[PDB]
Amino acid sequence: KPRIDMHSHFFPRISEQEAAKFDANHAPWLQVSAKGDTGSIMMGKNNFRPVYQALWDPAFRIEEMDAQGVDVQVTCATPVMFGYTWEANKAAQWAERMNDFALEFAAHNPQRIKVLAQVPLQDLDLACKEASRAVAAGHLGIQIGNHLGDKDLDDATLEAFLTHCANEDIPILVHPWDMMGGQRMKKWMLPWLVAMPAETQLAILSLILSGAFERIPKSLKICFGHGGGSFAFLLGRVDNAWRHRDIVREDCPRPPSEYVDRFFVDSAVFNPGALELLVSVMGEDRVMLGSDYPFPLGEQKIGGLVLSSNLGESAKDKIISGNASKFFNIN
Amino acid sequence: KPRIDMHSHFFPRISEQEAAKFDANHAPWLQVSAKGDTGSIMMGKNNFRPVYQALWDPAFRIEEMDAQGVDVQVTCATPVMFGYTWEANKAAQWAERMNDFALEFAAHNPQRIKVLAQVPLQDLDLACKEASRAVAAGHLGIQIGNHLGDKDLDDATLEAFLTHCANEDIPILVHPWDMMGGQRMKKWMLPWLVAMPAETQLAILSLILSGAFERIPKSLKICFGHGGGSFAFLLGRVDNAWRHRDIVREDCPRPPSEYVDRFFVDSAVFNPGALELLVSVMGEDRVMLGSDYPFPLGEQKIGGLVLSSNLGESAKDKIISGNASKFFNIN
Ligand SMILES: O=C(O)c1cc(-c2ccc(F)cc2F)ccc1O
Ligand SMILES: [Zn+2]
Repeated sequence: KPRIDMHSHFFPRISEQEAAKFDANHAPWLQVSAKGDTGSIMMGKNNFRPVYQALWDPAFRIEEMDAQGVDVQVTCATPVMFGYTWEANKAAQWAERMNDFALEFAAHNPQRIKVLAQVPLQDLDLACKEASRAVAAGHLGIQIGNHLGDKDLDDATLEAFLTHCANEDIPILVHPWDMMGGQRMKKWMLPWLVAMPAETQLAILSLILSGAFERIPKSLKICFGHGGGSFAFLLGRVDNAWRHRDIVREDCPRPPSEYVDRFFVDSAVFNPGALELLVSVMGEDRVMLGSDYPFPLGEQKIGGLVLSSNLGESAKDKIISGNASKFFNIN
Repeated sequence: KPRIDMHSHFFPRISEQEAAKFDANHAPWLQVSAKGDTGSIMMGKNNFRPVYQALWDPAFRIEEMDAQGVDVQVTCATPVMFGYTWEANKAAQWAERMNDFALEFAAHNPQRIKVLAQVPLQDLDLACKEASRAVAAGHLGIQIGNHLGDKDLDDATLEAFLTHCANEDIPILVHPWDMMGGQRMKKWMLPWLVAMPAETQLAILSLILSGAFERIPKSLKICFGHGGGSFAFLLGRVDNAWRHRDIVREDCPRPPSEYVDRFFVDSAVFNPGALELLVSVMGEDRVMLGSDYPFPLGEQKIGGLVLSSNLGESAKDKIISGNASKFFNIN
């Protein structure tokens, strides 16, 4: 019974240039002190997010994992690195460099630090090419943002990407990014509190109600972050609309709630009643412990909510380790 | 045990000429078909939306209330009537006209049909004086939309309006409308399944995280539709951000979940487990039966989810009737 944290992020140790050989204004880089504990992600010479040392330092992170009791942590790019709005070839070179950084990071201890890759998702060919390349090099899967502008997961290019990954047994973690709401949610981190769970819910519903799950091979292993946003709580309203409105059944021939056997979520819902509902909707085999480490909006005592819950011990063990080791092929 | 449905809408018998008194191009009017069972909302000469008889005909609505077992229904404007983007004086005159149409609609059976008023929310002084005028004239409260373009409920103008209504014991219903993310949600009722719960959550959180609930007198009676949207499920994630980031705390001087004593929600969450969670979060005193009627009835039952639940019979009575009688002052 290891403990696997399958939701965490890292940021590479990349110079101001290097980073400017791709873009001054938009390719991010890492500015670090001599004090060492402190650093910032820089865009050009702007700032952006001060960052904790465990975001970039694998040795420092291993100490934190020991204190938290985490045996293995899956980690992957922070969304600022995605580069989805870039010229496709530049973005594919970026992705390759980023995925090499990730393996370098995990090389500090590959038995305990696993990595997921990013892909140049705005170009299907380059995206599939990089997915297979990165997995052949030791990534256990791919992490993508959930949409490309107005194209959600039901978009043909995105469905085709999931189908490539399914056909090569490449697991997918879907992360919300580029949040809806435009000019509205500008204070108190409302984007993270409102738009992000809606982004994830939209991604799941897009796959379900478009019939995408009818087209995508059952072999796809896909997991959505942050418990799947509000998906589980709003499922009853979805199922009701499907039963009583033929326009909700136009492309989806089964009740939406039956498609929970096609994806996974992590457990980061931050509430005991929420977790129980979530497990009740997804089943104990489809929730995996994830923490959003090392970000402040993550779970501070990793696995605290699952271990202190009232679920059976078989359930707890699946969530903290059994499911993710099967999902990602970890021993 | 008067079964009360406190969440429903209507649209009046507005002729083209009546609407041309305000805006020949943008004031909506109702073109009832010659057969009388369907109609169109119109703007000028253009067809805007097809509508069903129950929307405009109070006598037919009584028929459906009887079939459904609803003894009293609270109704108020459908959002196309709001007029928030209009010049302020025109919008105030329109609001008074609409609020008169509502009283005329309720006059068909005022024991069983109660109404709430609309206000020209784009002008503080005009909005509060119409609020007082309409409540004196017989309205039991106000229904506002949840946002005015990019201005959410934390906007000073809107906070001030709620304070006015708190101070005069004018209850308030918040109806989500003009949904975010529209260019992405054009099939399968996604605006109502995804954007609408988010809109409601955003409205609750904008009052909390801005500290508006701290400055708004506790006398305010305010209710959010559709169970509060995803608010109750995502509250843990909100608390775990308030704990851990200063900027989530800058204007909210207590943990967000402590404000669940400051508002109400209707019971529309379409799922027993989701309802239990909702009552667990809000308490049996702050959930009110509300259906968003008119909708095609079919096999569905207003209040069926609540009555068939496992809550205390005492709790059901509060949800079915007790809470709305106290909230709106009905006997
Ligand atoms: O505490 C914060 O400010 C915070 C920040 C992030 C975050 C940081 C950097 C980045 F490129 C993207 C992010 F979502 C993610 C979560 C979070 O809580
Ligand atoms: Zn994350």
